[PDB]
Amino acid sequence: LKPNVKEIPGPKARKVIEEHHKYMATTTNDPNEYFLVIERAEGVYWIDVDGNVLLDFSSGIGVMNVGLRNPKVIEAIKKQLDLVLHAAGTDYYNPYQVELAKKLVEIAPGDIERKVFLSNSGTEANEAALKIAKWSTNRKMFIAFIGAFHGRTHGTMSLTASKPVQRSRMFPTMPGVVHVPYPNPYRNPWGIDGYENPDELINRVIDYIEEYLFEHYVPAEEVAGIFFEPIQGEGGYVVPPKNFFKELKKLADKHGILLIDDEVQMGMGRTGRMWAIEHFDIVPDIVTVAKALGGGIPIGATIFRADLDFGVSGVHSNTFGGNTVAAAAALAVIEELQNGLIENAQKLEPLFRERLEEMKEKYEIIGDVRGLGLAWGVEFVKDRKTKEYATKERGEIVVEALKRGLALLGCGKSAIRLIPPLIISEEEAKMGLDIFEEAIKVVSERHGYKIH
Amino acid sequence: LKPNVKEIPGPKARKVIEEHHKYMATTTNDPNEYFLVIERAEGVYWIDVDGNVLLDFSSGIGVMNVGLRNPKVIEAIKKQLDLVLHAAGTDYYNPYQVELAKKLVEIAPGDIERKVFLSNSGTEANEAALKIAKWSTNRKMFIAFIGAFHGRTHGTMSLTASKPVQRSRMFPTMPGVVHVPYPNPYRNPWGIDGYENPDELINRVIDYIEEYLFEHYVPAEEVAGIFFEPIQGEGGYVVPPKNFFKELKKLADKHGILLIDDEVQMGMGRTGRMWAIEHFDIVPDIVTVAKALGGGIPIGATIFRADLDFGVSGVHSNTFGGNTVAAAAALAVIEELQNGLIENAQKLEPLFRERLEEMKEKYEIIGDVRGLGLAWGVEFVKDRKTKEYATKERGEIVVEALKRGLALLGCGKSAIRLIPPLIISEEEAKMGLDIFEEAIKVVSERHGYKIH
Amino acid sequence: LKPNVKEIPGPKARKVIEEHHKYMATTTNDPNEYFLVIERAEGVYWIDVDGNVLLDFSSGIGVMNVGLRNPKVIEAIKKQLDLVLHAAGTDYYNPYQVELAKKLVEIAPGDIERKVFLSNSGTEANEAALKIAKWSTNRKMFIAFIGAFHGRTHGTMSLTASKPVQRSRMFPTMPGVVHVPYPNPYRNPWGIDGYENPDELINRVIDYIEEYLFEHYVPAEEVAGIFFEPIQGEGGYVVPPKNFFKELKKLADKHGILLIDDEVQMGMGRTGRMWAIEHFDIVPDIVTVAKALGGGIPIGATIFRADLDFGVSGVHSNTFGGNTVAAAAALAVIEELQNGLIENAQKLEPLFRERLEEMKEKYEIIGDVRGLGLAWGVEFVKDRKTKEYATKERGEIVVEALKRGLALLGCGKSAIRLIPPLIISEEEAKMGLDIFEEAIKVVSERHGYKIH
Amino acid sequence: LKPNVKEIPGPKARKVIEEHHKYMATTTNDPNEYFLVIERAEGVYWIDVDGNVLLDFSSGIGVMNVGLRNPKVIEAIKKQLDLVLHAAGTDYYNPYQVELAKKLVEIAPGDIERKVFLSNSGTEANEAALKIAKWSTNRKMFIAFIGAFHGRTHGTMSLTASKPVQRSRMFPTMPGVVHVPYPNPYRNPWGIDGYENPDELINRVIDYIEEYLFEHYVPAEEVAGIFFEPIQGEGGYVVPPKNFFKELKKLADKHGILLIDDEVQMGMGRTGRMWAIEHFDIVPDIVTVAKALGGGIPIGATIFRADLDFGVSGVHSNTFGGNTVAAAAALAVIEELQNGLIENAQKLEPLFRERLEEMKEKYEIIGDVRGLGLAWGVEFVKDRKTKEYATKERGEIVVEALKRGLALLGCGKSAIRLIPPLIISEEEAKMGLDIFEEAIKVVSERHGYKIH
Repeated sequence: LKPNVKEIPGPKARKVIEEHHKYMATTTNDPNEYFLVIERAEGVYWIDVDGNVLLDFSSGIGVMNVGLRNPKVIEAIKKQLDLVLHAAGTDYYNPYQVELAKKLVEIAPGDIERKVFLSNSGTEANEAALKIAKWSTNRKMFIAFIGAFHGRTHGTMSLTASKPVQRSRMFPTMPGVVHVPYPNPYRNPWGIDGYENPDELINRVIDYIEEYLFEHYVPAEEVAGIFFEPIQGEGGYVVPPKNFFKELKKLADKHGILLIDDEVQMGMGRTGRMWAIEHFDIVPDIVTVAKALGGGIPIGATIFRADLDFGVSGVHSNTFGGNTVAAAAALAVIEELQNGLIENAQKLEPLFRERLEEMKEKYEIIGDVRGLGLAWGVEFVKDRKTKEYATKERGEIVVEALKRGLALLGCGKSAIRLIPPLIISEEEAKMGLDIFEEAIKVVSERHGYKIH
Repeated sequence: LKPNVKEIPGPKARKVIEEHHKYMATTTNDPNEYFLVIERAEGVYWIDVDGNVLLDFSSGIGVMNVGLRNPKVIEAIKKQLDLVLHAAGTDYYNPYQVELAKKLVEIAPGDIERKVFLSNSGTEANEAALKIAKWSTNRKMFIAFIGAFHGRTHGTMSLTASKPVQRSRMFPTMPGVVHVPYPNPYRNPWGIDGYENPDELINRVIDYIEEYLFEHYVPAEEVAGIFFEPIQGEGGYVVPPKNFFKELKKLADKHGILLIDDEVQMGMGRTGRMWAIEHFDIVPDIVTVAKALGGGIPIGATIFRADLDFGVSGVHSNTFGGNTVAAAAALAVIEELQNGLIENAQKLEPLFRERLEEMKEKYEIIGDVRGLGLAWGVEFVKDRKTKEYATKERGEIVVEALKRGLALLGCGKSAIRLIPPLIISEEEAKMGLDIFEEAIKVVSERHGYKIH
Repeated sequence: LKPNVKEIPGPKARKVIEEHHKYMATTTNDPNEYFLVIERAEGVYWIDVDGNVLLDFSSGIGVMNVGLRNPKVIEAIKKQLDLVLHAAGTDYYNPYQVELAKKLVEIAPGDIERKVFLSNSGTEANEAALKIAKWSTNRKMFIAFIGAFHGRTHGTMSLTASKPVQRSRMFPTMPGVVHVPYPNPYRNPWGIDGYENPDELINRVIDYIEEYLFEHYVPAEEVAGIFFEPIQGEGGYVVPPKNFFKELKKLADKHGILLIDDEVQMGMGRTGRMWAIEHFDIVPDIVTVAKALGGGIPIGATIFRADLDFGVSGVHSNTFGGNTVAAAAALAVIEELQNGLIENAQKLEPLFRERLEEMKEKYEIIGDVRGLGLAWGVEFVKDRKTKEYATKERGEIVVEALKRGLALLGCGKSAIRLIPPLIISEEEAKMGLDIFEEAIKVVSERHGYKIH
Repeated sequence: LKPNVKEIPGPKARKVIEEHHKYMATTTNDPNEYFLVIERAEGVYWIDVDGNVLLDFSSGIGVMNVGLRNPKVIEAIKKQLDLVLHAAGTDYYNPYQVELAKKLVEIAPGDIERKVFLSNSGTEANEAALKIAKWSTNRKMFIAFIGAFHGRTHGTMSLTASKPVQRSRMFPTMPGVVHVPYPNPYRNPWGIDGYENPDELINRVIDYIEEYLFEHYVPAEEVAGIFFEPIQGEGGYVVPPKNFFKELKKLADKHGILLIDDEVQMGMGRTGRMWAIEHFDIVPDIVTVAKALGGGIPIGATIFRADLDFGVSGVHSNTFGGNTVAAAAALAVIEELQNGLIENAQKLEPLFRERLEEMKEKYEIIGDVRGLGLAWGVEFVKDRKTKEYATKERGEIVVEALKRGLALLGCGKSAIRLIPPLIISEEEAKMGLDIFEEAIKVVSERHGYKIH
């Protein structure tokens, strides 16, 4: 298999797209930007319904970290299908969900005692985090960051702050969430270069919380938790300053506020550590994961300090949680991660950094490149001084990449994420970065952007 | 396989219960009443880790309608694993999710224009229903029923009204839900026998909404939707009067309010119709489904009147929704239902009615029996005039059933649900009803309850 | 002065109504039913701008309990104007507000430790009650009664449940209020005659809270307070069963819930006791008062169990609270009440009961009469079996009373309140009851209602 | 009369303070900082219960703009007491409330058609503004500013953002308020000198709303209104840049958002214009006033664009609104304001500016002086570079002033407000500024602050 695209979308793809629009809700599908109609997957390739072959740099939005169709994950699922599928893990018991809980407790950040709540999704894992934090603290308010994405349910919509259309006509959602700026080193209310001056940006965000919220309208003692992504995903793959979370933990500990680390997109080895927060040297009270954990089977998990447990039965539960097929898949994923795929993320990190910095020196349309392991963001701007979003150009680059056999996703208002499966070879990665660069070159030339 | 239980919980069972308590969150697991530790499943039998064989009357909380390990569902899953598992359903397209959407549109109650939103669970499907209703009506309030169960997320916790421990320290959840009594023919605020006098009970519930809420404190024009279960599940397998939903639809239509039918537990053929609402002769605006739809794989669906669609992209979505493994499982489940299992539930209905009415005549501890198809509730009371809940005895009946090779689940404060897989044979059904009867007889003898 | 009305509204009255519509907000003013345009007041008489003289049975919505222009109140005001008007009650100190606080502590129902918070209105006094209850219990939910009226601010609009137009487009107000039926002996969801069967109605209301709310969706331990009117005012002058509050206090005490008695309309001697709650033999934790307390000057008070006090400075306050003019007026009002006016309301009670029961025997249009002291409600129905509201006829009776020199106010959907100043003589009371009776007779004749 | 203080608090004052603490709620009284116990008032002097005579620079928190005991206001009240006090302005009509509404409409900012809602307080006037804005726009969200004070009721507590103790244990209040930084030229998150660089500060605040709220988590189309003080009162007498409100109005008009101008503290001539907003050249949709309007009698008013009126009766009302005694007082206040007191504010403005800038040059403890007309703020800091709040020193200066016969109030964390009655003479004003300067000198010398 190699990148190989003729007409896209081809005739079979256009039929599926039309039927999708007829039968399915209007969501985030884009027939104009994301006309990829997947029939099968093999290693790091999609094969579309018209037989187009595309190298994958999206991992299906950071889910297929272990490969699009990993054989160790498939064999574990098949073995589990021969035994049992659903055992009602929240009314009855089974050993499968317990084996996964023990492993998640073992791989959690830091050396503190943990327990686990299993669910079906990242939004469920984050709703469970809200409940655990309210029950255990008996406090009801939360702080979250502008640009954050935590899910689309009534509790998590209040945490989420990436695009206002996510909230359209939904007010009221769960009351009690206040938002402050993320320490985004490229874009922040202070105009601070957070790469050159990380401490000044860290200090402005901490001071915003302490001086602007705590000293005026948010009683610090009534805040149950601070929700954060360790790198903002949907908000643009924004990597905050290395010392930010240590300072945030000082502020949280002073007031008895929990730290809730959303790893739904950046966990399961994406950043060359099991948990992205491992790069920032703090131990969060709660960690949420989903997506990649199940290697293609829906699963969520909420990993928490053991003393935060619900003190009485019946406060929280679900039906499908501890699904035995998801559990089997997840144990296989974690084994693949610990035995080679995380090391692969570490090995390819310098290739991404080197190639994306080379691209930033050459192509004026690139405002910023940022990343860790195999999580990279490239943000496009109309002018490097104004940092005006190049939204149209960003969309055109995604389309020019797809026409050349590379599947990319947008993030934020004018960025692209590069998140190839962790099984990707050095050669496959170079092939993708080459296609990406050709897409940037074409859209630059079209619009008269400087090429140096 | 036949029912065959020695020591339960056995040594291997005791060790998994101990480990589950150590690593997992406190949810609804009961070491004293639900010590069933499942290792595998065959036909309608659970095989525990100690080799105990139990006839299943639980369907794993109404998920395993097509059987505990259905070969056609498993074949569809293994075939889909050879193609692709996750294809980012909401960013990219795939024909598997569209084929499920087309089938769900077709099988929806009534014959009106429908679209479908796919998710990962019942609570997600109900959260999607709230969002669709708010967006489409531009109204924010909802009416739900006392005794309701709709899920445990911030939106659905406001709808749910079954046990207050479900809400412990969770306030505030989503604002704008008002609750009114369900037309529970055995227990209601008017003391109406709603079996003998269904119309009186219907009129009291409708009059409570119209006179008590609309004429005083709930502006009818600001209500987006009335959420209901066509039979209350977690609240006790409570079957409302046949004409109730026709009267509720007349009220809703007068004020432009949506009817939202939660079929998460009672749908997918459980009542001898594809949808339980079919017994009530109305066409709901929104239908929510999960559990049995995925035949053991996590899936949810929200089927809605097509003109309610979200006008704009990005108001709702998810990562896992449209999961191709869950879509293949669901198409296989629906084919199994339509090719004999729904007819089997209709055929077995009169056996359940006859045997449970015989048990009510004989065992004074039985206050009420009720059901449709293969959904039955038996409620236990200390006295038939006071209807004081026999909660202790209810748990003992479940325990004795287990000791005799029958897996049962409690519902409400003192009821048991009988929900065997729809593939159960007449002989397997008679065997489980005989075991149920022995468990009632044993606990009646033990406590001095009359046996007539 | 005697009742003496020619053309009403006269020319000067019509011009003020026109100007009011031009410059003022649309509130509850009625040009067709309440065309009384007051220029001055003397004793128990209103003198309109056209020189029409009307006997007052309105007390200006229960504010003018001590008379429309009480000389002792006016002398206290003029004396205070020679000293100081406003002294910033909550930043600086002044002896006038403290002397009122000491008197309110003394006259509070029962003999427990009390403190007082002073404000400017009923709605402010009830908002203060919510804050005191939330702070002191650290609980956030409240129970209120259908038909309640507690004010029109964001906190009190959640408590109020009288007319839905009070809440039109206001959602969301303060979250956490749940409503249950009032023990209205004439109209309740059980169809109980609560005059003949008070205990049955009490038990249905208590059982609705305990079984329907506490056992299903309202955690009893999270409820700060139950708000009630001892007689519902705006909701129809509805007098509950004598033993109701004793039963409500037993329920509240079992769960550590505060009882909050709203005396804004029924206090300051209106029922022939200083507080209406005195007829029910309980001691509320919080009592709210306004209206008659200031004898025509804006004032509110929240009298509370002293250990509920705010622990820290700055949780609540206001600018105008403790206003020295309002404090002088209030001390004068209380002295007038204690020196004969409360005794006068007790003396006139049997005259009102006798004459209204005679009117009920004679005029079929009267569905119900009810009252205590000088607080009476008369509810008009189209038919005594259906109890359909006679809303049109109710308004016509008010209009005909006005044409004959009696000022009346509607309450609820089809009732009239009789609330004459407490200084009214037996002869003035007989005169107003005779006019009321003629207005009922005229509107009965006009519409063909039976007269027995 | 002249400043004349012996012992303060003296023996009569200490008795009142002790009784206040025994009988009254814990609010914002300070026996340590504000031991002023007022017995009477004469011109611009308080006379305390021990006969101490103090020049007033507090106007009783900006209420006594027309003098502590104005004879024209007292004569109008007395004349009204001879006619009627309360006429139930929201059920019946009277000419007195209508005369005040017409005048308020005439003196409103700009030349647009207005209507008026009368209430009893500033918090009531602002709750009415919330209701008018929700009803008329059918939108439910609001923006307010950090440092803002709009009142302590459930709706206005959500708008208020000055001290967190104001909200302690009150969550949830009315949902839907988001807060952004005020363009405070001395203290802001950007470190901008808003005196030297006003446009840069204006632009940061506008960009915070547009880029940080509108482009991320607040749908601009769902915002009913932006609440602002034209000068923040309780937050420190912060005067924003002259062009800020013009830019805010551009943003509001683009999105159909109302501008709500809270003049409760800065209106009724305080700033040398009837309305403080008149200095900033915009016409707000709604203006709220209270305090000073009634010259010592409780009153509130909400003045709004006439097309925002409630389209149906019964949405909003009160009992005491249109109180005839308050209305008489208010017309007298406005006549005094238009015929000499506003001109006096204009005449004394340069004296305050000159004396306070002289004090800032001499006393290093002064960080900032700011003001308009007879509204002045002086902020004290421990160091002019850190701007660390000198809270203790600020309290000591208030006490040293009181000991020398000047009544001052604190504002913000370390500021003092100078708000003498608008009748103050040039000589009286110089006497006050001299005492203030002596208090600053004493506290400077005590703590070793530089005197230049």
